[PDB]
Amino acid sequence: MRVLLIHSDYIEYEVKDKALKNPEPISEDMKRGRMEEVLVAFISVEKVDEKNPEEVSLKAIEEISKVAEQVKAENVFVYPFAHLSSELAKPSVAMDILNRVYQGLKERGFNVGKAPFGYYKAFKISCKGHPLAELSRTIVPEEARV
Amino acid sequence: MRVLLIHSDYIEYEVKDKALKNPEPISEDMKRGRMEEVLVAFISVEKVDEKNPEEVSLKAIEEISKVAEQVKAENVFVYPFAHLSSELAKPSVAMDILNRVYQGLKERGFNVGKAPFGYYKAFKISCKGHPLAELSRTIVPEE
Ligand SMILES: NCC(=O)N[C@H]1[C@@H](O)[C@H](n2cnc3c(N)ncnc32)O[C@@H]1CO
Ligand SMILES: NCC(=O)N[C@H]1[C@@H](O)[C@H](n2cnc3c(N)ncnc32)O[C@@H]1CO
Repeated sequence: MRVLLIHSDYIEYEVKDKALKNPEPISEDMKRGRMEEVLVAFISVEKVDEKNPEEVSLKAIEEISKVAEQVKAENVFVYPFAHLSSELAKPSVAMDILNRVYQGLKERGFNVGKAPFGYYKAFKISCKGHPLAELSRTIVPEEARV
Repeated sequence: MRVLLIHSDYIEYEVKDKALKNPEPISEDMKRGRMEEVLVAFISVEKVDEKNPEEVSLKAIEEISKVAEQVKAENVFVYPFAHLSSELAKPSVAMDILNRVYQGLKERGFNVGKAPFGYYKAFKISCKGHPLAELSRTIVPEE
């Protein structure tokens, strides 16, 4: 898994075309979204991750929760972004993992938004440009699931 | 070299704190920028790249031009972004490659802009949400 964390003034998106044969079904309310004061997590689920979806999910939750706490962000936004890596996991695995991360972060008490998986989106972001405003992590499973 | 290409309505930046001991010397004018209708090229120069700075520059220039032509962008903005990779080049090498990338795209007739190197920067970008508007590439020498 590759994660790119952008501490932002806002994040907005507009659902445009479908980018997969199997996109996440979406409601009308999900076509557009916007969130202010927000740790935006751009995430590519990698092929390596398919080995243990739960381990990398847990690890992504912990890691992102920590950057949010040291930048004082109460809002986090999970943003599917296949473009952060070259050895990409299969959509279905990626969709699963992005949800566990998302739900994982909600369970921690944060205010979490998400953009729909499987679509091209217009997006706006405004990076704060602090030392801690731009961070990346590579998170891989250390051992296969049971 | 990792390259992330974002066809945007605009790109806008503001230099904040220095992120290296020796950041690229810049003018006051260079402290803020903006460019519109722009292919934005976020680039991380990687350690592997040090083996052939000219070869990697060349295929980066060619690759970025190709997308710029597909996307119909006349404006290209070169945006140094270390966080596209964890396996980075040394700053001196990173700047050499970025300079070549800049001048190579300037050579070809694009309206080319850059952000200052060695700094933390606040930035704004609006991605057009088109199929071709987000593209990434790994570009690595083969001596
Ligand atoms: N809006 C820019 C975009 O990235 N669109 C992506 C993601 O929404 C999603 N996607 C597919 N595979 C993956 C993956 N392995 N990891 C993360 N997302 C994925 O499917 C789209 C087409 O690849
Ligand atoms: N956006 C904010 C930022 O990334 N700031 C980075 C880059 O401008 C630059 N930098 C250093 N090394 C590299 C490299 N190998 N490739 C690209 N840029 C580099 O130095 C800053 C601190 O690492």
